[PDB]
Amino acid sequence: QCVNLRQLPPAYTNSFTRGVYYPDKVFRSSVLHSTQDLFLPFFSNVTWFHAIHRFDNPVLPFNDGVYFASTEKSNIIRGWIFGTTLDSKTQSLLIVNNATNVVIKVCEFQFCNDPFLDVYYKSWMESGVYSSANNCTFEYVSQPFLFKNLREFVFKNIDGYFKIYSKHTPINLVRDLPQGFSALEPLVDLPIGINITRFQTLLALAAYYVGYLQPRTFLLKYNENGTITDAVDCALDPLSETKCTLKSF
Amino acid sequence: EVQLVESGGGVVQPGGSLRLSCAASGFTFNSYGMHWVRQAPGKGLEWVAFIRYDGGNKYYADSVKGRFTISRDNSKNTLYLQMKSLRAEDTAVYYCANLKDSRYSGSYYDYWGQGTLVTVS
Amino acid sequence: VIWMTQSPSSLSASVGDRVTITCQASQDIRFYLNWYQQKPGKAPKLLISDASNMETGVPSRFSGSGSGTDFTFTISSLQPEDIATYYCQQYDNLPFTFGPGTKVDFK
Ligand SMILES: *[C@@H]1O[C@H](CO)[C@@H](O[C@@H]2O[C@H](CO)[C@@H](O)[C@H](O)[C@H]2NC(C)=O)[C@H](O)[C@H]1NC(C)=O
Ligand SMILES: *[C@@H]1O[C@H](CO)[C@@H](O)[C@H](O)[C@H]1NC(C)=O
Ligand SMILES: *[C@@H]1O[C@H](CO)[C@@H](O)[C@H](O)[C@H]1NC(C)=O
Ligand SMILES: *[C@@H]1O[C@H](CO)[C@@H](O)[C@H](O)[C@H]1NC(C)=O
Ligand SMILES: *[C@@H]1O[C@H](CO)[C@@H](O)[C@H](O)[C@H]1NC(C)=O
Repeated sequence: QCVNLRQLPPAYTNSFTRGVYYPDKVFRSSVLHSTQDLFLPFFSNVTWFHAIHRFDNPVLPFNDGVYFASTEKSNIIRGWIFGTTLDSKTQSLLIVNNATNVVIKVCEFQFCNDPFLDVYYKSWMESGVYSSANNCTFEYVSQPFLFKNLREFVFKNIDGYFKIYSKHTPINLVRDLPQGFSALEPLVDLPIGINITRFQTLLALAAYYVGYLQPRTFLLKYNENGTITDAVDCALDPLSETKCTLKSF
Repeated sequence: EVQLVESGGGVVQPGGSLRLSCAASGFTFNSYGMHWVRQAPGKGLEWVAFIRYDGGNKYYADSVKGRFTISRDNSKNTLYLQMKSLRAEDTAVYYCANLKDSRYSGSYYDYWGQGTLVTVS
Repeated sequence: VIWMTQSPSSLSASVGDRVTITCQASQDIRFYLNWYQQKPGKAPKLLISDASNMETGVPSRFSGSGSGTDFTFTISSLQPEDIATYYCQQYDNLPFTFGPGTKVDFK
């Protein structure tokens, strides 16, 4: 059933060159391509949350898209909720992973005050996430979405489509994000057609990075295999502006 | 933990101008949009202006539209309101706030400042 | 612009009495109405959002409901600490607007 789990101040880290994804499905190679899209700004302040420290796992704004990343070994983070009022009055998007699969549903979910998944539990998705749900319009099932392992996701909501990008890499850091460039790949395009203004992270009963996308111009460097190996944020500094103008890293 | 503090209030003559600011702390200011609300003595609440988290889109009440400008600086966590061509009718206590909003700004928590008095005479 | 009104503009009630406040919109705003409570010298506090959703920390004696143009705010049993001015506010569209405000006096 629904139970109460619960406010602490935010910490901040730096997304040095993280949050870049392939802007489209067009193959390019051995070329510097200039594109305009919603990307995480370079060297920005990313909010670092500790959901378990006292439980504090707040609802955050979606804005124009969300940059989400986390590092762990136990796989405590299970999924996300995206919607508006996040109750039975509106359609909401529930994305939750388990050991063998991922289930994505859009329904009029009446979510719990402090929603979570139960390791030892109705159904697996219904344990502590919501009390009821009806009028389902979308259902999708596929393969799981989720030293230490760093998992990076970008969530966009454009013209009714909820677009998810992701990357999975090894990490050997404790306090902050890694340096270097790595682009996120398209994961799934979901033809849902709902309003998303806010979101929340679902845990199994924990820390994560949250940033936001901006209308930014980037110069992307594609190697001989069509992989992006670098990028320039054309609105970061005079040096980057010069590099973008001259099309040269 | 969360606070909003207004400053820059004072007394000006009609036709003059006054600039307000609000210092935000205890929360991720740069992820939320912000509102200005004013309340005259003996009167109810009146909404003034809204700015989105990225400092882009700006909205104003018709009663102040064309005279007031809303802006912000996310590197200093400070919200600003620039008041030009002030009238006697603009006398009010001005507040900065993060109003709970499930449609536009995506604000889950409702925050208010202390209020600063702006007098035009 | 959506115009808002409230009735009565003022009411008197004693402790234990049930207090109801009516907020009406000139336009249909579905379920996007906020209710605030203000005492002299302080900024307004949010009690109810989304027409009927209670905020964290708000006493169970407070409630409300409604949809479209006609909404009601209710205090099931007035306490001595509930003497305040209540406001309704719509956030269905921009600009945001507040109603006149209903003052609750102690009888
Ligand atoms: C992960 O989630 C999937 C989908 O909910 C689970 O598969 C279902 O399992 C139930 C039995 O509990 C069956 O009745 C359903 O027909 C299955 N659905 C599908 C699409 O296969 C899966 O068992 C879950 N994995 C774990 C480890 O719990
Ligand atoms: C990030 O926050 C620090 C303060 O801790 C500030 O000095 C810096 O300029 C901010 N950078 C950005 C991009 O906001
Ligand atoms: C189900 O949701 C849709 C919106 O996607 C709405 O139009 C429809 O009326 C809802 N059905 C019921 C029975 O409420
Ligand atoms: C989004 O909200 C608007 C206004 O309430 C509504 O008309 C529309 O149906 C919603 N979109 C969805 C959930 O498809
Ligand atoms: C491109 O792929 C080849 C393998 O076919 C590999 O040897 C080469 O190092 C790759 N180039 C880059 C820049 O990764």
